[PDB]
Amino acid sequence: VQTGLKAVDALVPIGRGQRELIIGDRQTGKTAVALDTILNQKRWNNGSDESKKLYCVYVAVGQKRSTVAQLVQTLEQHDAMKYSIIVAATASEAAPLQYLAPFTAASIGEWFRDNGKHALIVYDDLSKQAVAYRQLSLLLRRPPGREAYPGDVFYLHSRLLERAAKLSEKEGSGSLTALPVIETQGGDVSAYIPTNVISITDGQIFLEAELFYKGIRPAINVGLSVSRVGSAAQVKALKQVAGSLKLFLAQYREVAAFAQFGSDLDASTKQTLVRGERLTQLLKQNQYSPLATEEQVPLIYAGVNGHLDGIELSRIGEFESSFLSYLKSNHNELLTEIREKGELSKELLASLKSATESFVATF
Amino acid sequence: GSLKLFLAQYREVAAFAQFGSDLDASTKQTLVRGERLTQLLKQNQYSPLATEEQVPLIYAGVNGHLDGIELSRIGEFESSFLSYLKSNHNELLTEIREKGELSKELLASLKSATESFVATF
Amino acid sequence: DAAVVGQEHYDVASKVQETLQTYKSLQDIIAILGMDELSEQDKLTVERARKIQRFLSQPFAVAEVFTGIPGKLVRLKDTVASFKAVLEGKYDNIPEHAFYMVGGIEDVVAKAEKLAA
Amino acid sequence: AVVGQEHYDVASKVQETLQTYKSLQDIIAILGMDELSEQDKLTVERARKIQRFLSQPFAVAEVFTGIPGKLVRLKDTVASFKAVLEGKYDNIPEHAFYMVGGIEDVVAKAEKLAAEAN
Amino acid sequence: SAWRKAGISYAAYLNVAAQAIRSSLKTELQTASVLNRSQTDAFYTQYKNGTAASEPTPI
Amino acid sequence: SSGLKLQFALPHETLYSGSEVTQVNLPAKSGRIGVLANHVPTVEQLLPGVVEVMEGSNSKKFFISGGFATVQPDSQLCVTAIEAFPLESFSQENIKNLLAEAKKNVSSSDAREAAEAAIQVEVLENLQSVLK
Amino acid sequence: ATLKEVEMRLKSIKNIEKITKTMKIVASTRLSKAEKAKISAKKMDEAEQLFYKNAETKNLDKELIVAITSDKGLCGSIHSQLAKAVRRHLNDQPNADIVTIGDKIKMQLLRTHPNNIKLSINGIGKDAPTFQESALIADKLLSVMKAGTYPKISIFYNDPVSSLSFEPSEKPIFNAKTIEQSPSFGKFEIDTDANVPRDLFEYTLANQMLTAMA
Amino acid sequence: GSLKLFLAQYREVAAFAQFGSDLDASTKQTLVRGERLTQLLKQNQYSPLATEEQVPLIYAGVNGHLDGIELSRIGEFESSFLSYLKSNHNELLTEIREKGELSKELLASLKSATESFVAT
Ligand SMILES: Nc1ncnc2c1ncn2[C@@H]1O[C@H](COP(=O)(O)OP(=O)(O)OP(=O)(O)O)[C@@H](O)[C@H]1O
Ligand SMILES: [Mg+2]
Repeated sequence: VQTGLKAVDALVPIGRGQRELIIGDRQTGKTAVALDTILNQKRWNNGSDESKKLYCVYVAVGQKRSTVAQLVQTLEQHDAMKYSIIVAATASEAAPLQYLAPFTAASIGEWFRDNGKHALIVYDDLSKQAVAYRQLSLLLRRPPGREAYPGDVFYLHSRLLERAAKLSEKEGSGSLTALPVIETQGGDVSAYIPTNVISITDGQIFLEAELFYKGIRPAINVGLSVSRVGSAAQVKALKQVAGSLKLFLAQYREVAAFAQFGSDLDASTKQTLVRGERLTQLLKQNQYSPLATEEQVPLIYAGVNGHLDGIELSRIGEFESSFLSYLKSNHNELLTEIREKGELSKELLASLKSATESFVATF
Repeated sequence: GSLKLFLAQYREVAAFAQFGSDLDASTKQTLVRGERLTQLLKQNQYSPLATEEQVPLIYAGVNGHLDGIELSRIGEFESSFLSYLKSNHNELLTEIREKGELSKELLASLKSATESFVATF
Repeated sequence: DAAVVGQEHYDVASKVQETLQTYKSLQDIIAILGMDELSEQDKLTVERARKIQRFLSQPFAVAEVFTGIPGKLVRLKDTVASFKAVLEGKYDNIPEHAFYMVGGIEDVVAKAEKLAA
Repeated sequence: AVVGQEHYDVASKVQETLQTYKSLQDIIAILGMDELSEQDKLTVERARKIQRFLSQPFAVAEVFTGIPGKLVRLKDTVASFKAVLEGKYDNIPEHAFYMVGGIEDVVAKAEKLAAEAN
Repeated sequence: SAWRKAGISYAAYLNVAAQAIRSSLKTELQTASVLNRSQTDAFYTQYKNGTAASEPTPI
Repeated sequence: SSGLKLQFALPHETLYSGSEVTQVNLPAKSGRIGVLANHVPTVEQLLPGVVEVMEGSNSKKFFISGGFATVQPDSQLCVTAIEAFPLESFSQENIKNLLAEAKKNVSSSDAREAAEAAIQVEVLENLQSVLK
Repeated sequence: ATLKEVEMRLKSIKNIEKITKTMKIVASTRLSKAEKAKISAKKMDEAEQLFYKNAETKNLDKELIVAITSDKGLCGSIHSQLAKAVRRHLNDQPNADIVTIGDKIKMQLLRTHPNNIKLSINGIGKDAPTFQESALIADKLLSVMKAGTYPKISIFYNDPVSSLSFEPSEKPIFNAKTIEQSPSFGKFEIDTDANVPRDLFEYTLANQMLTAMA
Repeated sequence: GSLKLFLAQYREVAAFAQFGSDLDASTKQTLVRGERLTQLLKQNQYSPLATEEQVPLIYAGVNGHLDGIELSRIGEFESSFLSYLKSNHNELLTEIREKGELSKELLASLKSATESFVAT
């Protein structure tokens, strides 16, 4: 499920039928993840093949009207409403409405799933849903549990997320992906509601405000963000250059304290810092600007090998711009072969390397 | 005026000198005064002090006339200084009391009354 | 957003945020190892982060009885132009206390000169 | 205005000293006394001496301590700590302050520890 | 050209030649080891009998 | 005991240490001196000149900054200096003239700083003769 | 003790651990980097000291005292151990003035004897010392201090016996006047024309100091 | 006597000198004797010892005879010390058994019997 996010499709790959959770504090970039995902679907939905498209179903729960009216207005200015379904459940509406919203939208997408297609549904957010449901339950004088949530609160989300899956060939090969959104209170993933959701989903895209402030946007904590399906649902074209990218970043977080000390650091560890600074700088992707796999591979391949280490850590941004435009004019044949084949043969690996070293040289 | 602000800087410098590193003239100057202002504020129970007795003390503090005095001295200094004014410069105490403000003239006399006492003993 | 406040406005605002963040990130080093241990790029940033931080303070005509200083209203057009200049290091000579409780950028230079007297 | 001016001052000094030891306790477990300043390091030892000195053998609890009870008068107690504050016993080891009755017994116990050293 | 008259100690007499030599070679074969070897940021201060001190100056 | 053990070391690098040498030529205050296997114990001050360690094979020659030289009774010469300089492949004429000329202008500058210039002139002039 | 106070405090201790745990490894690098400056200063030291061996140059029958220290902290018990050794040697000759090298050690002795101190140095604990800096420091000791007149001069430095133990060390610095009265001097040819003894003092004082700091 | 309080203060000075810092003779002396007692308190399961057998072990600890003894030999020493009494000064064991108290005379016979063993 190509989200068009480099830090996602490279690090935490999402799969048609998977349940990936977007957990994070307020104002972290949770919606950005999903929102970009939808926009990144114009690459296939305006095509001819159906088993390739992906219809998007957004479930607004507990959000003011002003927000929805804007959220909708953004998808239009990008031509995304053509394949998006909005199930609005504003905060002013009665509690039960905010209770049925997720299930209502659930069915809508299952339709696509049953008929043998692909549908992406984003619950934003389940946190608000539970609050609504808690309200009904308390007013009805039902037993109060941890944090004033009735015992059937877990049965609620478990009976919702399990609805999305990947139907077999006999059933129609249809599929329903779920991206539930949970809002934590100061990073407290130990809370009741979050613990329930995190236990049911199949991976998290943890986001931290801190990482956001530094500049790393979207602030996706590679350390925590995980995916149980992993490569099973990731393009081999990117898998061949991503298998190693998780390694360097891993060792970078361990030797991140050294970066604060003088040059007295040995050369071995120093090398890690050179990469990490740049590899982390590449993941920084502006909002509303999804990139296809054909454009991701070239950037990851140049990063992993270390053709950017010689380049200043200030020019990494413009590097992506001028590099992509280069390929699309001199090596367009390479990009298009990666888009169609989805893999990188020994011939391409050599052709891609030669084209990179050439641009880095002239740079 | 910025006395409260200054005591804020003191705790800022007091915490930073915990490191055990030497301090320059600036960070030690304010550290010297800030430490004594905190000692001047200490007052015994059942011992309310008039306005005419608070102004003079705070005056000699915010300015820096106590910097050149040992910490365990600030104690008796307060009582001694008061007895000094009540005996000699009592006219000033009477103006501060009634007027409740400080004129260009009152500052002059008050200034000289302070320095004159520092020189004593 | 760039498409709202202007491209220039966004960049300047983002730089200020990143500066104040690293500052707060090095707070564990400035007390445990001092300011000397920091790198040349770090010390230069840290100083600036302290100037901008104090430069964010502004005297309100409403709380004039608290600060004693007359209110000051800064225009957005001048505001952005002020930090921009400070982000470029055009005032690395001016003292920090010259940015505390100050309105327009002109006042910073005026204040820094009035103190020197 | 009741226990006397001197008694008030001696007591206060004991508190301040004990307090300063507590406020640096965090530092002690992390770094140690090596990082403590000259002035601070002297107050700790002195403080630790005052704390141990606070202990007192109880006649009722003799079956626990194995040491005969020790009854100390208020008059001698004040002079005792006051003498410790003045720094007139900074040579005596801390152990000599542990479970000790009268201040005289401190110097007595300090001397007994000299013969036990081998 | 007297050095022990109005010049400096013998330690300094060979010092000036140490930097002059180290700086009379190729700029390519001049490791950073030699750069900082000629660099110093130490200041001296004369003190009195009463903890007093003189105006700080560079070595 | 045959030969003489040489100990040529510096505050940054040690070259020879208990190594047998045939002959050595190091400039002294009194004047140029030479030493061989058995030599009378002499203690002289070394001046900014040129030293050359000789061996049965071709002998190498390095430029010395200065120091002391002492020949121990047990036939052991000890050379102590600050910096060292290889044959000629290390120094450059162009790199010397730059500062050299600037030294004459140091006499023009304040005497406090010109005092050290006079000392540089000498050392620099000798560098030219090393070119040979 | 609320969940928030424990969560915030527990988090700041963890940061300290990362700061110290990395400080150690970084220390292991500066350790080997100071071995090259330690071995090259000892081997060279043995070259000049070999002369004093074969030639007795002991001192027979006002004193200058120098203490080699740094200015940084967090080094364990280095500013206490040295400040204790100098303290003992100070009880025998209190008149003897002292010139410590380090604002840090300064304050240590500046409390016990603020009189003896008449000169201090700052900015050396940074990187490894070199002869360029060492000879320059020894130079001021002869210009404003006038160490040439002092009959006997003593130096205090820390001799690393092991990576887990140190030993405070002291080594005398014989002056020109003590080079003449050297019992074994006649065995060495020398011309009383180039102030050989005079120029040996101004040089020995530099090297010995460099082998002490390095 | 005062063995409990000593140990109480032991952990305070022991956990205070575990930083590596150097201490004086007073604290160090108490630190050496504390360690010996701590190891002496150790005991395997299913190995109950008679009071008569316990009395001797405690005596040595307080006196300091163990201090000189190596730390890794404290265990073997206990099993070897008991055999020394049974093979030699058995009379002392039979006296502490019945009587259950150490007279002023048996106290001396015991001291001369342990001191003599510490030396060998
Ligand atoms: N990838 C990105 N690049 C630049 N800016 C971003 C990006 N993602 C988010 N933002 C910024 O984040 C803000 C909104 O963040 P976002 O809506 O993603 O968080 P959220 O999960 O919706 O939080 P909330 O629960 O408050 O809605 C916007 O002001 C926008 O500027
Ligand atoms: Mg949102």
